[PDB]
Amino acid sequence: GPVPSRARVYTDVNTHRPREYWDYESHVVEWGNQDDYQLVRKLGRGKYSEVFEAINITNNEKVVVKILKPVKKKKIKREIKILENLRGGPNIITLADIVKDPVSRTPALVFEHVNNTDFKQLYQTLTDYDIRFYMYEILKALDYCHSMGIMHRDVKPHNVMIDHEHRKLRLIDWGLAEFYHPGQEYNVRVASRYFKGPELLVDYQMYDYSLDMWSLGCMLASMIFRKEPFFHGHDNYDQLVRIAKVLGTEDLYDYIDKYNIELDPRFNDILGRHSRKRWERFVHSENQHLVSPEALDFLDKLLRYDHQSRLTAREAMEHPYFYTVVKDQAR
Ligand SMILES: CCC(=O)Nc1cc(Nc2cc(NC3CC3)n3ncc(C#N)c3n2)c(F)cc1N1CCC[C@H](NC)C1
Repeated sequence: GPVPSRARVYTDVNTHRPREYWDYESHVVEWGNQDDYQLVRKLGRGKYSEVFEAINITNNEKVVVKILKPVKKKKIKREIKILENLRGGPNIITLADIVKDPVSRTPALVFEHVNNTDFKQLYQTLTDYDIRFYMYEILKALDYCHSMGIMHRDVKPHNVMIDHEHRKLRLIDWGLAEFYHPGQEYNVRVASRYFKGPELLVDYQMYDYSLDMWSLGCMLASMIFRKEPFFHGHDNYDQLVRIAKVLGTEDLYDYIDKYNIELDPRFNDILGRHSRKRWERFVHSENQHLVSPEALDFLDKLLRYDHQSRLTAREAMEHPYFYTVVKDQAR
């Protein structure tokens, strides 16, 4: 079979907790009053939810309501517990309340409102410093949630809300997040395609927090190279090909070998043979002001096939790329 794997850090954190911390199916839900919230306007939809701006009529606070479509109650309980567990943590969205929508008898999660700048307009004006700053802020959230035994599993631009005016960032959408347990085999059908770690694409199920760091790598790549998304595959197979054409097939094959991964026979024809490319080839006059030796060192150490060898969020936070950010935060 496949070779087992444990997280390098925060390995046993959930084991040393009370059962109720991670055994979310046990979580009883205390419903708030649905009439405290009046829907203003629709903000977006998804396969499994519809998102609205609403006003909390009690205190006139703006709020964001995620009316869930029919999903497994298990997964509702799971998102709620994770949000409750993470409440107050750095750059983590606050779950303000939970109500039973009248026009669907469905659960609706009520969230803090972030006055978010649109990721099209923002990822164009971002200076080198801004990218470093906001990457540092994201890492605070990833390290915190990972230290609390949870993996987001859907890190990507659209799940990061940024109020540029107030230099304030919230990692949102915890609906795919899960508790890390050593030895557990997780679903690979998570995350969005351009952000899927190799482990997902080759069906290595015994993955961990390091998954989030791959996704962060993908984000960083696109920000510094001004290519959204950076690995732009047509499907899960081609996605791994896109990666392979950059990271090379040599390390991919070493990776499948190390963990004795059974590789879908599909892949055997389309992966081919590819050198690992030097990041300089993605550098052009238009983007160079964002690319630096530091940025490339940091990126290289996020984007690794072998999940065990990627930076941990805390290691990432210690990288030279953030030195000016860290000094400025202490002043
Ligand atoms: C809570 C909503 C969720 O988890 N995801 C989601 C959020 C938004 N919009 C915003 C927009 C703002 N502020 C801007 C108006 C000024 N804020 N502030 C806070 C929060 C939160 N949380 C949020 N969310 C969206 F437009 C689509 C989705 N999606 C799209 C992908 C699928 C997903 N559910 C599975 C729903």
